[PDB]
Amino acid sequence: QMTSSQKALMLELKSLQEEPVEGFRITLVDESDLYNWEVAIFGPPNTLYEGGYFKAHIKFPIDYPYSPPTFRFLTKMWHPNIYENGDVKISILHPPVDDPQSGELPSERWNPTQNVRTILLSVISLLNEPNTFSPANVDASVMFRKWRDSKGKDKEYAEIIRKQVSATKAEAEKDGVKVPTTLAEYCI
Amino acid sequence: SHMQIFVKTLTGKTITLEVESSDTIDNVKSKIQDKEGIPPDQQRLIFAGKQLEDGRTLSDYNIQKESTLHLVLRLRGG
Ligand SMILES: COCC(=O)N[C@@H](Cc1ccc(-c2cc(Cl)cc(Cl)c2)cc1)[C@H](O)[C@@H](O)C(=O)O
Repeated sequence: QMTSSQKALMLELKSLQEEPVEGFRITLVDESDLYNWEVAIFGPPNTLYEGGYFKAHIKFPIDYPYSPPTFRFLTKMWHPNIYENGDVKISILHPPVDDPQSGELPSERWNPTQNVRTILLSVISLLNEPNTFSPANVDASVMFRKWRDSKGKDKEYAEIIRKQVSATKAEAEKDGVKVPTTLAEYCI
Repeated sequence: SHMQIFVKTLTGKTITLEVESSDTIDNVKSKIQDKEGIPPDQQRLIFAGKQLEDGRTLSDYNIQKESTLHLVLRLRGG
């Protein structure tokens, strides 16, 4: 009675709830709807995001995993690699282009062997490593570059990170979540 | 200072590496190239949410015996 995409989603959900990616907690937005997942994301210790509690939604198409999901932060994140609408800018969330001149590898575009665990690890990489040559958010990219070039003396970018981390405290308290602040707590 | 660490790949395999706590990330990436063929500048190693920087050491990140790292490839195209 479950469709092929429902069966695929059930398998991935079970895997990510029983063997989670550290710092990521996965649940269904609606109990009966396998196609919309809530992702709660802790800022890692020993980063400027430490103490943050961020939320994204993953929305899956009717034909998953033959087509990619979307991955969108609900409250927006000011970051060179995140679009202002909340979408993360990752090549794997789009189908292959079937152009031998493009030089793209299969691992860089969506295919039915890709999965949510790979998306989450890609999101960690994207958060760690701004691409200022091809930014999703130009104004955040320009600000990040000024912050990096000034060795933090132009504090604006870090001030925005601090403000966006602080804004998550109310949501954490509502969910009764204690954000980890040490390596031991994050890796539990 | 010798220890074993585990490197999880996107294909679902675990690489067990023999390392020293004083080894640089560069040294670890060289070992991964020898085992998997992936050029070091394309490798990204993740530990507790952080991508590890080439010139630092495992001990700089408090990576201890039997730690698990995640290997991904650098994201292309932005
Ligand atoms: C931008 O500069 C501030 C900053 O904290 N940069 C970190 C990168 C970084 C690491 C993790 C995330 C990250 C990871 C996850 Cl899984 C979630 C979130 Cl919200 C952020 C973002 C950046 C660096 O590792 C920094 O600690 C450092 O030690 O050099």
